[PDB]
Amino acid sequence: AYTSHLSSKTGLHFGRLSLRSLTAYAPNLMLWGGASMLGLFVFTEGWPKFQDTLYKKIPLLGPTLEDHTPPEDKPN
Amino acid sequence: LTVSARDAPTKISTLAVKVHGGSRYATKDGVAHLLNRFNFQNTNTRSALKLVRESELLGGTFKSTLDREYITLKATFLKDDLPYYVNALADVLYKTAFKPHELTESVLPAARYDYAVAEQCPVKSAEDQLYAITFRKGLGNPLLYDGVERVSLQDIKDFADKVYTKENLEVSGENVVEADLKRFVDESLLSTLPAGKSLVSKSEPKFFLGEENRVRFIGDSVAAIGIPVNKASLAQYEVLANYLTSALSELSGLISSAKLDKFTDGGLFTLFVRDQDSAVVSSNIKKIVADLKKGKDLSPAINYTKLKNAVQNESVSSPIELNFDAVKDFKLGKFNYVAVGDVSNLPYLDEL
Repeated sequence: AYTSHLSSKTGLHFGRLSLRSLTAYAPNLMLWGGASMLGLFVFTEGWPKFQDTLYKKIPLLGPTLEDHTPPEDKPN
Repeated sequence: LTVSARDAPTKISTLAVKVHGGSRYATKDGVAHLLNRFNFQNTNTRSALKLVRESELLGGTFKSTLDREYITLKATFLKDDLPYYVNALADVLYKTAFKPHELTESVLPAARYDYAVAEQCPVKSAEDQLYAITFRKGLGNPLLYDGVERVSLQDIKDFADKVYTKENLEVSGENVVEADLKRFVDESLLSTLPAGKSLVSKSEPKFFLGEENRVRFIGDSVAAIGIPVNKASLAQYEVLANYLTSALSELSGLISSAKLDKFTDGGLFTLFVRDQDSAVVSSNIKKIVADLKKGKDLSPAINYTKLKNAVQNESVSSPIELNFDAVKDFKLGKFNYVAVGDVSNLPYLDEL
């Protein structure tokens, strides 16, 4: 036929960020969240509270981190 | 309001609204160029940004071309959205904004760019000189705005009200269903345009012969001869232009360009000889004018110029349908001469 009008909606946006760009970006945002969580798992490894809660629960690297000094050669 | 269209089984249509509103009908120097650069700006309803950003998604572009006679508003599109472009050309003709901030920000820089580009070429400078000394106040108006007289915004509105009138333009659609085009041009604003008079005169343009102009120019040097021709003598100078452009002539190695500009009441045959150093231009155009004042047999170029005329004529919407059959001989009479560039070494009109 013949089309006289261009039918379009105005999208959803907050000036710069669009909903379309947010949905296109969101899984890589989840990947960056996971990458930053691995970065915190690196830079908090020596923390013995995070070792006790998290890193000693690991199967192959968990009992590796804990020490085996008896309470006879520890001064405190 | 003459609507014509030539249907075809293809995918792309072109629409063209041709006004008789080029530089020939300009009241001041360059109003036609400024209106042409003011064509596809924003309207009273739809902006110019909305025009481009809707027409791209529909699939076609626009282009306003300024001629020596017409102003052509062309619009190229996929076939199945013709009423959008009919209504868009209608909105452009009927209701343009003509805002002063649009004059200062878009139209004046675009016209200054067009004028700088056509100023850098001495062939267009010599063509404008040859027009302006063949005919004086008619076709010899300047094609482009240069600012030697103050063209204001109100003058562009006045010239547009004079020129964009209902009996002055013609709608022509290549690859358009013509009955559909006539239904869409009506029920639009082309039918609500003012039915003014047509500015096409039916008389002869009152030419002048033997005039000579000289323009200094830093760069290349061209020398140009130019003959105003009438309606009975259009085919002969057509076969002459294709003879000197063609490989039948012995002067094609010397001639840079040779073309006949045709109008509905006459024409101008313009021959340009352009080179870097003025001695080559001098020797070349002395040989051109001597071997043209001595006669030429334009009988061999007839079947060649039927071909080149059909090639050039299939693009345009208004053919003039020349004869090409009674043309036998040519001998150069009087002619107008411009010299652009190293102007103290290009010859004068007496030495030719």
